[PDB]
Amino acid sequence: PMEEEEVETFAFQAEIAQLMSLIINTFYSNKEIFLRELISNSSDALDKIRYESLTDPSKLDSGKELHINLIPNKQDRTLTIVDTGIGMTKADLINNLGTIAKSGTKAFMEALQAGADISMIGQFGVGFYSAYLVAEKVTVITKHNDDEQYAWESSAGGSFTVRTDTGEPMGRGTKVILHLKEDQTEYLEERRIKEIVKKHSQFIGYPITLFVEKERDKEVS
Ligand SMILES: CC(C)c1cc(C(=O)N2Cc3ccc(CN4CCN(C)CC4)cc3C2)c(O)cc1O
Repeated sequence: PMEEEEVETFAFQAEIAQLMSLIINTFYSNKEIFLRELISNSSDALDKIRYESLTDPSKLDSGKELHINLIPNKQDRTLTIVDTGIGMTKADLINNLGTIAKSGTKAFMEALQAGADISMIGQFGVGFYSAYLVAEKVTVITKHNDDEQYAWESSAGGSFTVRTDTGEPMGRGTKVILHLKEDQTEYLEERRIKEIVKKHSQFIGYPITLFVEKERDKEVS
């Protein structure tokens, strides 16, 4: 008791659940495209707030800088992507992250079943789920103007939660935290991240900064 937090439990829409189970339980080569999908989503969100701001500068009250940060953390085997885009409302999380059918799900599963490369995922409108190629749990923290901050979370298994987040306030935008699987820690390495960004995500119209830890003082190693 004491403190109270709204936390809502949802089932993924049946075909989304079937897709996630394929993604997780089937071997697929060329998983590095998960990063491309995340950066694409950030870029679209950033485009949206920039566009709205042409007409209403006040929409930038919550964060004037439009950018993306990539944060690998070897301490807890996470890779976080943060952007200062338009963010999502509660309904946007619920609609976009699982509760309803997505047009391309079935066809995408049929393509995978035929041997398509996982890279096609983005075209089918289910790109977010590529996170599950590398992560056993994904947390999405989001904040849209005129709404409160929310945190979506799922370790697959057919369920996800949406909670009102009173933690680290983001101002405005989305932060995706990938808890990487043991056989996917390569994505924590600066060398690998740089390689995949150069390969798949060139000319993103916003600065991308990689946070690195290379100067830690020995006295606090
Ligand atoms: C977790 C994924 C999905 C993700 C989302 C965002 C984010 O906050 N977004 C807000 C937003 C607004 C517009 C668009 C462009 N399209 C999307 C499809 N829609 C039906 C029409 C508008 C995209 C987004 C994504 C994010 O910043 C990063 C993420 O990884």
